[PDB]
Amino acid sequence: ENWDDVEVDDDFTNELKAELDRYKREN
Amino acid sequence: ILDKIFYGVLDQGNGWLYVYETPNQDATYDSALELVGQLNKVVDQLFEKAS
Amino acid sequence: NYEVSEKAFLLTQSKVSIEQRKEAAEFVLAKIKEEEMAPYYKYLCEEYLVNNGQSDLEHDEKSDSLNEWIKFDQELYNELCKKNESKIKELNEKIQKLEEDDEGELEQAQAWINLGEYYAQIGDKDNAEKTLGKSLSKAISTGAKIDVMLTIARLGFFYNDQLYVKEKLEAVNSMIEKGGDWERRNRYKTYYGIHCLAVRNFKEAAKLLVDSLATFTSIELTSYESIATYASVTGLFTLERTDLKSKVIDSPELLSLISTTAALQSISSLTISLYASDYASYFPYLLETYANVLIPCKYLNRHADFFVREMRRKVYAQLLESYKTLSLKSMASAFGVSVAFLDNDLGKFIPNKQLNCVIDRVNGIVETNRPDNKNAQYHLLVKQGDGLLTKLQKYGAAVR
Amino acid sequence: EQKIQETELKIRSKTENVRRLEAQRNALNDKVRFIKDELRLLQEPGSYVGEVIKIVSDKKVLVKVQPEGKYIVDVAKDINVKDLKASQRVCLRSDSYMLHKVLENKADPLVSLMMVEKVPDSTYDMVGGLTKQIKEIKEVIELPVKHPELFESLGIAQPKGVILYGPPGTGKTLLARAVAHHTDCKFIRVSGAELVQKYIGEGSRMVRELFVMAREHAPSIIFMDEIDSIGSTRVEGSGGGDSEVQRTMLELLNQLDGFETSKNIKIIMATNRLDILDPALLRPGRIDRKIEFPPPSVAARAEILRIHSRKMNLTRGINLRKVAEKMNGCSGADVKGVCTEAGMYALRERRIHVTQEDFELAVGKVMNKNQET
Amino acid sequence: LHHSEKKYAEEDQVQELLKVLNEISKTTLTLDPRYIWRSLKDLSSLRNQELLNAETLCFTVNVLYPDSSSFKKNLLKFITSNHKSSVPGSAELRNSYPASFYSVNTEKKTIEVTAEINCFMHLLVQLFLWDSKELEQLVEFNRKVVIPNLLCYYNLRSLNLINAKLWFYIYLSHETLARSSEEINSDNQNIILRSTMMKFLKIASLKHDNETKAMLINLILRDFLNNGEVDSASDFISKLEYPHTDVSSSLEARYFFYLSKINAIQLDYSTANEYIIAAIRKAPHNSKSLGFLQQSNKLHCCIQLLMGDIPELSFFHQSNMQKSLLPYYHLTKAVKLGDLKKFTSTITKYKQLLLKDDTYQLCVRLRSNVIKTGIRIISLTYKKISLRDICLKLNLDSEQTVEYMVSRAIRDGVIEAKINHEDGFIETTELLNIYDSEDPQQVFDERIKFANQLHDEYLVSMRYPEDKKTQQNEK
Amino acid sequence: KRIQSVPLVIGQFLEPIDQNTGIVSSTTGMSYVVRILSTLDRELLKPSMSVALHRHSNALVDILPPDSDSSISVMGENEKPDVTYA
Repeated sequence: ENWDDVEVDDDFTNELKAELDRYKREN
Repeated sequence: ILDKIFYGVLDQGNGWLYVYETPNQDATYDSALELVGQLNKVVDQLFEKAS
Repeated sequence: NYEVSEKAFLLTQSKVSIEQRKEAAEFVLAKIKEEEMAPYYKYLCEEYLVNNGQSDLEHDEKSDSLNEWIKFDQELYNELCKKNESKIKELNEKIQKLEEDDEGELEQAQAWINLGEYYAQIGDKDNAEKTLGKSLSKAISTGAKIDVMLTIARLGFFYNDQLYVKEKLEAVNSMIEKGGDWERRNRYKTYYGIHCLAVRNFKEAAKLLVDSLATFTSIELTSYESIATYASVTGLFTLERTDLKSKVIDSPELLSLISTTAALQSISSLTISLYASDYASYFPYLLETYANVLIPCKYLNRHADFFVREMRRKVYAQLLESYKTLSLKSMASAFGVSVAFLDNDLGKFIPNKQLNCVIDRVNGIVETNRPDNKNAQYHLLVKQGDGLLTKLQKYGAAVR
Repeated sequence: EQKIQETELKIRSKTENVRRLEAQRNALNDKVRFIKDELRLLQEPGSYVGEVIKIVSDKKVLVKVQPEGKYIVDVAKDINVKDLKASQRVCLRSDSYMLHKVLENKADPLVSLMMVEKVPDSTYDMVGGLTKQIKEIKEVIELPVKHPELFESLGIAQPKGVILYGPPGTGKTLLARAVAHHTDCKFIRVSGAELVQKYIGEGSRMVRELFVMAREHAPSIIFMDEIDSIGSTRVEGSGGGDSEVQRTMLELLNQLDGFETSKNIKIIMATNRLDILDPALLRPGRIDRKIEFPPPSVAARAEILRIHSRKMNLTRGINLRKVAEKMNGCSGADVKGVCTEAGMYALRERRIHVTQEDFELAVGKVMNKNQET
Repeated sequence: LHHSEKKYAEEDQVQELLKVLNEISKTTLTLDPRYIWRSLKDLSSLRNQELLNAETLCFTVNVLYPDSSSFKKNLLKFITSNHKSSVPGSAELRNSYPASFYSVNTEKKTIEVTAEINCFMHLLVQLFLWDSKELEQLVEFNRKVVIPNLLCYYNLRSLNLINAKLWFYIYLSHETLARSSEEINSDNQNIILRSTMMKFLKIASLKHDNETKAMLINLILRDFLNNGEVDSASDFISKLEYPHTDVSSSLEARYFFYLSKINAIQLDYSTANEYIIAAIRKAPHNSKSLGFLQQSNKLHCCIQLLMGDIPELSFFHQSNMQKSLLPYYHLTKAVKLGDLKKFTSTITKYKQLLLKDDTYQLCVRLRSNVIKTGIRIISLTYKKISLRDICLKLNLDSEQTVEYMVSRAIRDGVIEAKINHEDGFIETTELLNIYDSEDPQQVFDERIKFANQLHDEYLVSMRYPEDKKTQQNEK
Repeated sequence: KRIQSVPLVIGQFLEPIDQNTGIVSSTTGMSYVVRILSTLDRELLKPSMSVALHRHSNALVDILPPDSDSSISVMGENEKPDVTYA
């Protein structure tokens, strides 16, 4: 009930994780 | 370890190991489960029958 | 009528391909000719906006859409009066003759029940309950009791109402309680957990979904793959790893749902990666689960980001329980994430008091916080004192 | 004058503190009365039970003692010597050997399965389902017992005994409790095994206990065991067991109407044949009626399956009339097994409901299961 | 028409007057009329609108008027009196009866009936003033009367409950006059108001009246917060003259609300956080208490943000009053993330709403709590962290600036960490493992007496009614 | 201590009368009125069961279980068999 419902995040949607698939092949 | 077969935890940084006992706690809060059940019902009957 | 609402739901938000809306448009165009969708057909532009909601030829005249088949024409206008005369006016005079001739009692009640189904075909919810209201007094056995609930159940899926539906289903069960088979009982159970997905009740929605059988198919109310998705996917976010082993990954039913329909990829790809403790490939499985399952489904769009983030919190929690510490190169690198993105994931998890751990910078050692001898006699026990202190003196301070 | 008034206000404040004394005094008096009742009850000389026989003009009454014998005592100050009648249960002190108190008058001898209960739990919906079954019970039982003025207005005697007929597996044992439940009558179970002992005098008085108990408890229903041949509880009497006691038992059965002349006593008996018992039982006062349970015909057995379907869990599409046509002559005992076996396959299916396919396998099983051996 | 309207309401007024008249005559029943006077305020307000204003005109003619002849005419003068049978002596309901205040013995001054009649007369006058919203000359004229009359009369235990409700109307009618218009006569009038409260408070302390002292303290503490004088409020609350026994729950909730605002500016929120919780628990949930619940719920969120803790979001969601809680929701998010520009733009638009409740001055302290909370979030989640890693997150100024802000919170034991300048990273000093220590035991010994606190305030209350129960004859 | 102590005897309960008052039957063949235990009132008092009494004062002690052990018609009973399942 604290830092949960309406505030949300406004990140971690698409563009952040979409880049992570490229990092696996860069190592 | 997640299957509750071997009880223990390792150390990734130093490559060490730790000792972990099976029981994690005792029976304490369980006694409060009977008290919260009576105070959420009988207490409601205390006000209704009096009023 | 759920087949129309399920396909036309893709018209709301599509971030991948437009063809998902074009393929789903074929079901809307095909079913609108057999049964009038006008209340939901107009509700398409009146529900969500700034995608397809700006295209209407009737109420407000504008065109913005990725699908041009949602606009009115002269064919639907003529068929609107034809369905009202043929399916209602023609059959209403025949029932009117039965009321004047006084033929039977229960047979006249079933006439308004059968006619009430035609009001759902033309999309009239006001007269649908009015016809069932006259047959409600003559209803005795479950034959006429469930049929009244069927129209109320259509209010939830067809009209998108999570309020007035679940309130009436509890009243019908309290009147005559039998239950019939599992499918008649799932209508009082499985649908109850569906309405709880809107208000976000967490486990309260999945309580009756796990015990529900996978053979439940209501057709117009719900399909076979619809309940298969709501039961299998929601049960993964609720049940912890202790219940995932003996229920989700091993089931006589759930395993047959994803085997028949390969578009799920939830109870298999996610549970095996959690069981094999391999999180490198576990992350991209969430994208295929979020984009191709969670988004296209109707009632799975309520939570949105509350799905994956709860799994992102529990994916590291399983690793913390198996080791007293953790390395940075095995977490922020080997798992496919980065250093800045991992710090943002776990940065908001700790202050919410969901879990406890220790993060380091110079050493880069992730240490697991354990309750040790604290457990429930440290906080919960102290919190129990004030928890029962207020409620005890609440009714005692007012006397009478 | 305010100095006295302000000081007096403290007395009114301390007045409410005096109220704490009443809470402790009442709690103390409860402990005083408790211990005071103990000291009186710590030493108990003991008192036995006896029955009043006759009265004497000397103001001393004769009381019969079961372990000892007839002994005359002195009446108490609160007990009238003239009000004591025959067979009156009273309390006699064992110390001074004098009358103590007067108990309630009822028959309570040694009880082995003889306990008289009230409204046992049964209903006509479970063991019922036949039209003639309930119809014959009403006129033979409900009419004479509940409304004795019906037969008295016609100048005819009301029926007392009854014999049940039918194929094995009736289930009338559970129906006997439904008779006393819906008619607001007490149930009495009579077992001939517990009423017969080898000790001298037990073969008589134990049956006389049932004879005396039926006098005051007459507004009730009596059910007899060991004679039932109809398949509910099958005994069919005993060769050597009923070869003696029958003269001390069946003789007192007719004494209720002839001697006791007590009404509202319904004797429920059953058998398929009269062999070991008295061939003269067919006379009134013993057997007043013969009821025959209709065999499980097509219309009768179809409604029996509808009984179990209410308490059980069935799915849609099940034809209750078609299943009844698949079996042959299944009594109340066989229908319960077909329903029980139908639920057995549901446990292997991990389902809380019995599918229609389980009934098809249940008919082909129980019918062949009962035929073996 | 008009004649039947005057006699109907007066008969109901005397009927309610004769009930409390006979109860105060024999011994002390005063607890009973206190319950009747609770409903008397609501029953009179609804009755004032019906049958016009003429119910109070014939009531004065019925009884004897010590001061009340000219007060009705002055009250009727502002409304442009319409005279119908207005000559005194038109309606006589006495007719020589003992309960009717027998006239011959009254007019001969051989008995004194004025004690209960005059004190009851001033109560009905103040009710019509607040109902009709009559202001200006009528406010000051009645203040010059009642106050000198209370000093002349000697109030017994039952009589102290009469004027106890009159003090609320004196302070309420004065504040509505000041907010309507400001002048030199309004400031000088409040001077006498503050002087009269101190003189009567000493008299009420001798009689030990629970309702009188409860009404005065609530009105006196509110005057201190308007002028902003802590030294006057700090010494007043140190005496603890407020009885907790027979006072109503509505008067208790108002008492705990004042203590929360006093300790708020004293930088001790430990006790103030409990006072704002007790004010909500003691306040009823009905609609008439919504005015108190609206202001008390707004103060609770301000106390939490000043402690460094962030209140739950469900308080701004599941409640039905969240429409007024919207300005405080944006302050919740700005403190978490530590955004400096978000807090400056939040208080700029809603400054107009924060001026009414005077909570905008408390928002000045929130400017510091934005950074103090952001440091606590990163310090608890990250044990060993470098110096420049914090400036890259919250976009601070330099490394020397963040070094001073972290060392500020360790004074009160907030962060509980240490700063190592040689190695150049901050390490958290909390290893937990306090289960073996005696720190949880200090709370354990307190919670033993907390359960016994409700025990001594209860068992006495069982026998309290039982006296009159057992004294009455039972069937 | 005065209710039970060392001495105890076997008896059979028959019918009660008042609170802490009841009629029982002892093994000596003579029936006496004993004092029912303060705990046993109605719902805990069985209509007919073998109970325990006092030697002299004749007061109720405890309700004995319906033991079937006797010298005639002995039915054997096994306690915790050692045979392994399956």
